[PDB]
Amino acid sequence: VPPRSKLDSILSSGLEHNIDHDPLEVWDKGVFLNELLKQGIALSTNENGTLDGELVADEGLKKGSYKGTRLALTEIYSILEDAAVSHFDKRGYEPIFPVKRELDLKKRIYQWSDGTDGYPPHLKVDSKIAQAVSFIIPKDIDHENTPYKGPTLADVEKFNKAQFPKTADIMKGRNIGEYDDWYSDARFAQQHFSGVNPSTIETASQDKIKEYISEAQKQGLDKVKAILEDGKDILIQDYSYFREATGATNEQIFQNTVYELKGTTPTGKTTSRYAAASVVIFQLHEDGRLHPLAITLDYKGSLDNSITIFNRRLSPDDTCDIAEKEDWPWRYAKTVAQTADWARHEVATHLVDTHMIEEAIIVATNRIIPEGELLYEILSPHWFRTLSLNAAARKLLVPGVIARIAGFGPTSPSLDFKGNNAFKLIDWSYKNFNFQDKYIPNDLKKRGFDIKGDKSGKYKNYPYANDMYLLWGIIRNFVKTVIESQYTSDHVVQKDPYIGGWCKEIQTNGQIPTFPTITTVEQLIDAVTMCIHTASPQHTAVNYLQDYYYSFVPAKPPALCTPLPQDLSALQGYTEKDLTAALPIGTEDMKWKDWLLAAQLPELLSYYNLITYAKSLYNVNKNFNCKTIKKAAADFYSHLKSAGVEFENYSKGQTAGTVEYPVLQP
Amino acid sequence: VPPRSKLDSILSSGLEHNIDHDPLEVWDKGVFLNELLKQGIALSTNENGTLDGELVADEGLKKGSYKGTRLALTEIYSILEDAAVSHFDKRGYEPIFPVKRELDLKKRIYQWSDGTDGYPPHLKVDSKIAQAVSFIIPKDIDHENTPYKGPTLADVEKFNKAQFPDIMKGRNIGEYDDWYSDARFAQQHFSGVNPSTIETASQDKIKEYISEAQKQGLDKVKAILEDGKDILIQDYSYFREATGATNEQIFQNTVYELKGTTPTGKTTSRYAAASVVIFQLHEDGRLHPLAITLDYKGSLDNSITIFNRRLSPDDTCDIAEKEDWPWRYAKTVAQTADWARHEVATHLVDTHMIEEAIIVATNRIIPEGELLYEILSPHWFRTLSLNAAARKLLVPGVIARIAGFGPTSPSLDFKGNNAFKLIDWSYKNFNFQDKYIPNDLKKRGFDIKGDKSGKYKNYPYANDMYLLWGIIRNFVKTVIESQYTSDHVVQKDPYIGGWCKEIQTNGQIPTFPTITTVEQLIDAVTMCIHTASPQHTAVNYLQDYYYSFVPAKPPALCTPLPQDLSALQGYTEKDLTAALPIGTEDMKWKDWLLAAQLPELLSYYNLITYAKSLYNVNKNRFNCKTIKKAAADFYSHLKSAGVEFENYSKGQTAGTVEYPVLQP
Ligand SMILES: [Fe+2]
Ligand SMILES: [Fe+2]
Repeated sequence: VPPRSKLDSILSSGLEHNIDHDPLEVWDKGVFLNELLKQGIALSTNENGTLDGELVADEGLKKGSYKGTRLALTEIYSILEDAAVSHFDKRGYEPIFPVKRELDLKKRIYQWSDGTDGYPPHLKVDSKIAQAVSFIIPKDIDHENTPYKGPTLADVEKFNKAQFPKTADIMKGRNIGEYDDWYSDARFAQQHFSGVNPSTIETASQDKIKEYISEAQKQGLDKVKAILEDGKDILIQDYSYFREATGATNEQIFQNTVYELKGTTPTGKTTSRYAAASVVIFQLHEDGRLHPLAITLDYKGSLDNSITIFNRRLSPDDTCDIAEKEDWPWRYAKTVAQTADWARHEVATHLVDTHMIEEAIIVATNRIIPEGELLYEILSPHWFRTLSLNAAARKLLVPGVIARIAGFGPTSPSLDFKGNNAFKLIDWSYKNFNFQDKYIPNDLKKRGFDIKGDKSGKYKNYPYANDMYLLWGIIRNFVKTVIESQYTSDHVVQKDPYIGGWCKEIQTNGQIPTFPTITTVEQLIDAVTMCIHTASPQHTAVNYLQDYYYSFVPAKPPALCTPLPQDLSALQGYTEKDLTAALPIGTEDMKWKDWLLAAQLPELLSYYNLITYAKSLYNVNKNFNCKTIKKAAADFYSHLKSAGVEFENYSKGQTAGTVEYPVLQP
Repeated sequence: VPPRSKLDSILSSGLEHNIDHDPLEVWDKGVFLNELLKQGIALSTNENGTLDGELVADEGLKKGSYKGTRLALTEIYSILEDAAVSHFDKRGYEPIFPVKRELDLKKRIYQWSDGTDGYPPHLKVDSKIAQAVSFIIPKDIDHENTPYKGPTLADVEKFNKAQFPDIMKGRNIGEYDDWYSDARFAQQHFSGVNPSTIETASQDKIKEYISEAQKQGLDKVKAILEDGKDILIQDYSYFREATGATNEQIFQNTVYELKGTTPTGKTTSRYAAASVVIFQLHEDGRLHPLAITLDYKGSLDNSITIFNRRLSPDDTCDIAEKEDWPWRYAKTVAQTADWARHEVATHLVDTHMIEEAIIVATNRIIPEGELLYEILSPHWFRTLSLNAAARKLLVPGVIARIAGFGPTSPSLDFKGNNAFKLIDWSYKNFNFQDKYIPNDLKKRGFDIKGDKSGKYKNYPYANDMYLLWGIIRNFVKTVIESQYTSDHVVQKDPYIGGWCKEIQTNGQIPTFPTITTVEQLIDAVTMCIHTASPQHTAVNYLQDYYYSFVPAKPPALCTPLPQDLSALQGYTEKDLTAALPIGTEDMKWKDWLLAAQLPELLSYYNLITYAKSLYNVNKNRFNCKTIKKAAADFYSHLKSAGVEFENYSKGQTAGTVEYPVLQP
C-alpha cells in the first residue's frame, strides 16, 4: 500500500476524527493576532504612523461562546502583560538585559505616581485598553452547554462536575463543586482558615459579642445567648468597614448600576448589582471544627439597624429537621458573606496587601539602595517582573473586571476613578495596612491565635496558621544568618547610610508609616523577612487556590443580583428561587457575563518558588561574606524540604473530609 | 508536638537534605540577573546614562563547571531572545499588541539589510553581545565528572549513558552501543537531522569511484559500482567552491584565545573536509556505506578515498565494526561534513533565512487584510526577532567557533570568513521550486509515489513528508480556491505579480515562482508552511539526540587529515580519539560544551493547534465557512496521517531508531 494510496485514502475517505470532540485548550498566537486584526481590536494609526489614542473598530463583537470568549480574554490579557514587559524594558524600569545604573540615575527612572490614576503611590508609567477587552466580550452569547445556564442549582452543579478531567495540580483541575456539600456550614467556614483569604479572621471583640448577645435576646434564642455569654473561642470576620472605606452612611445601600455601551455612548439599558458590609460570627470547638453562629447581611452602625440571622445548628454535630441543603435563608446569608470575603480578598488581601505594598517598597529600594549593597541583592530577586505585571492590572483588572462584577460601583463604567467605591476601598485598605502587624508571629497574636504553645489541636483545621508560623521562622532563620554576615551589631545598622533614608522613603513617599524606622538587627531581619513572605508564600497562599474557590460562582460569587431582603421577616421567607435570583444563573439580567468574568478573574491572575531561589543563591556563592551566605542557602534549602513534609501533615491532620491545604508545597 | 517544637526540631537538628544531591536544573532569573551584574557581564553607561557599546567588565570568568556554564549559556541566550522580542515590539517589526498599518507604512518599517553584516537579504535592525557569552565561558573548568573527560571512547560512553533519566528527548544516540556502526551512521542520512540532501549518484562520479576502486585493487567493489544498483551519494565536495578555496588548500580554523579583547597569542586549530560518501540501498531497504573520500580536491587521484571492508549489511569480516579505526575515522569526518551542511544550509539558510526574506516581501507587498497574508502570517509568529539573536551570536559566537572552516576565530572581517561564504553560497544555490517535497524526491531519485518493493521502508522522512506535503497542499488548495477559482483571478490579482517579483529581486530568490496558475500559488503557499513548520521541525527536533554525544557527530576534527591513504589505514583508536574533542589538552573541553550546547540554544507551536485555532475563529456568522471546513478536514487528515507516520517508524528494519518527529 504505497504513500500514493495512503494520502488519497485519507483525502478521499470521510474524516476519521471530529475537530469538535477535541476542545481548543490554547491559541495559535499567530491565528489569534489575525482575528484581533480581522475584528478591528487593534490600535489605529495616522498617515505618519503615530498612535490615534482610539482603536480601529468603533463597536465591539456581536455574538460569541462562553468557552471561546473565556479563552479570548485569557489570551488578550497575556498579550497585554507581554506588552507591559517589553515597555518596562524600553523605559528601563525592568531591563531584560542587565545594565549597571548608579543610584543617582535610578532616582530619575524609578519615580512615584501622583494619585491622578486613583491608585496608591506606585511607579509612574510613560481606559483605551479596557475598551479592547469589552470588544472581546460579545453583546450576547449562545447559552446552550454553558456553566450558568441552569436554570437551577442542581443543573449548574451537574455541568460544573462534568467539566473535571477523567483519571495539588490534580486539585487545580477541579473546584469546590467536587464536594456535594460545598454549601455546608463546615465548608463555608473552613474557607476562613484554609481558603484564599485565611489571614483576616480574628477573635471577636467584647463590644461586638455584647451587640450579638443583645440581638440574640431580642429574636428569642436562649441557646445562642448562653453560648455567646460563655463566649468560648468566639471568632469574627468583620466586613462592616466597607461603609467607612467608601464613606457611605448607614442609610445608604451598596449598589453598582452597569450601563451597557454601544461602542462609546450607553444604550440606556442597565443591570444593577448589590454588595453588603457583612459580619460573620463563628465558634472554634475543642475538636478544631470552626462553626458559623451568626451573619449580619449588611451592617449599618448596629444590629438594631441591620438584618442579622443566627444558625439553626449551634454545633458541628447539632441536627435540625430542615437539612443544610434546604435552609435557603441561611444559605443566602452565607452567599452574602462570600460576596463580602470576595471583595476583601481580591482587593485588600491580594491586590493591596501583596502587590501594591510591594510595588512601593520596590520603588523605595530602587531609588534608595545601590545595586551592589547586601539588602538590594537578597531582595531584588523576589521582585522579578513584578512592576510590569502590576501595571497591566492597574490598566485593566480593577476598572475592566473587579469594578464591573462587584456590587460597589456606584456606576460601570465610571469616568471618575476617584468617587468610584472599589478605588476608595483600595485606598482605605492601603492606608489601614500595618507592615509590622502582618509579620506572621504578630499577625497570629493580634487576631488571637496561640499557634506557638497550643497542644490541644483546636488549630488542627487552620493549616495556613501552622504552615506560616513554621515557614516564617525558616525564612527569618535564613534572613538572620545572611544579615548578620554584615550586620553583627545594632551600631552597623544605625551607621549604614541607606537604611535610615530607606525606612524614611517608604514611611513618606510609599505612604507605609507602619514600615519600621530600623535601628536594631532584629528590626532589619523582620522587615527583610516580611518582604520575602509578602513577595512569595503570602502571594501564593492567597492566589494558588483562586480558581478552585471562585470558578464555581454559587460557592463564592463577587456580588448579589437582587437587593438585600428589606428586613429579617423577608429573609426567613426566602426559597431556592430567591437564592438563584441573587446568583448570576439563567439568561436574564445579563447574568451570563458576570459568571464569565467572576470565573475568568482567577485565570487572569493565575499567570518562581523558594527552593529554586535557595538552589540558585547557593550555586552562585560556591566560588558581607559569600560563604556564610552559601551556608544560609544550603540550610534554607533543607529547612524548606523538611518543613514541606510537616505542611502535608497539617493537611492530613484536618478533621474528616476537610479539603487539603497543599499550597506552600515545593 | 506543637509548631513551636516542629520549627525548633528543624532548626536544631542536622540537615535531612543535602543541597549537593539535588543538581541545579534551572535558574532563579532574579538571582542570575544579580550574578551577571555582580560579575560585570552587563552594559556600561556614561554619566548621561546612554550606552557605551562596551560591557562593564574588561575580562571574562576565571573558573567554572561544564554543568554550570552549559546552564549559564542556555539562560543568557534566552535573555537575549527576550531582548530581541521586546526590541522588535518597540521598532514595531513584530508588535506584541496588534496594530492596523497600511501597506504604504509597512514598506517604511520592513526594510532590507544591505549585506554589510555579511548575511543574505534580511530585515534591517535599528559582536558587543558575542563578548558577553565568551565572558560566561570560563578560562578553564573542573574536568572531573564531565562528559568529555575520557580519556577513551569507553570512558565517555560510560558517562554519556549515566546521564539518562519526550523519552527519546531524555537520551541521545549513545543509548545504542553500536552508534559507530555502518547501519546507524548511514541511517542518519535517511532519518537524522539532515535527511533531505542525499541523492542518486551521477554516472560521472560512479565512474570516478569505479576508476579509484580499480587502482586500490578491489574487483568486488568495482563489480558492485559497475552493476550500479541504486548507488546513492552525500556530496560535500562543493565546500571548496562555496568558500572559493583551491584544490591545493586545506580547510582550517586557528582559534585565537582572548584576554577580554586583544588575544593571548595562544591558539587552537580545527579542520573540516569537503567529504563525499557513496552508499548502496539494498532490496530489503537497509542503506549501506561503500566509500568515503575524506576531503575531495577536484578528483580521487588528488583525494584520500577509502572503501568499506563490508560490501553488504550482512557481510562479515574478521575485524569487527568497533575495531575498524580507519573506517570509523572516515565516518567521523563525513559527520563533520554533515554537521556543517546541516547546521548552515539545511537549518539556518533553507528554513530560517529563505523564510525571513519571504516574510519581508509579504509584509512590504501584501496588505494585512488579503487572504494570502492571513493564511501565511500565523506561521511566522516571533520568527524575525529570534533570527536576529542568531545573526548577532550563533554564527559568529558558536557555529564559526567550533567549525573547521575559519580561517580565524574570532574574525573582524565578516566577509572573507568561510562560514559566511558557505551561508552565502548555500543561499544562492537554494531552489524554492525544487524543495517542494514531490519535486525534491524526484530530482534526488526517489520513486516514493509508486514503489511497492519497500526499499524506502528505512526512509521515513520521505514517506512522512510525501504524505504530509499532500495533506498541507490539500488544505491550501481548499482555502486558495475559495478566492482563486481560475488562473485569471491570480493573473489580475494586484499583489501576487509584485510579490513574486519582490522576492525574486530583493529577497534574492529567483527560484521563487512568477505565479500565474492556481497550482503555482497553492505549491508556493504550501512550501512556505512546509518550510516554516514540518521542515524546521524535521531538521531541528532531534538536534540534541544526534549532536549532544559529540563522538557520534562532531562539528570539526582536532587533527589534520592523514597525509595519504597509507597513513589512514595505519590509524588506531588513539588516532580517532586524537581527532575528537576528548581529554584536557587542545582546549577540547570547550568544543564539547558548545558542540553539545548548540542544540539546546536552537531548542528554544504545532499544526494541530493551528487547525483547531483557525476552525474556532471561522465558526462565526474569500469565504470564512470554506476556510472553516479546510481547517476541520486538515485537523482530521493530520491526526489520521499521524497514525500512518508511526507505522513508517515501526516499519523500519529490526532495531532502526524511531522517526517520531512529525507527531502531533
Ligand atoms: Fe497576584
Ligand atoms: Fe531553527
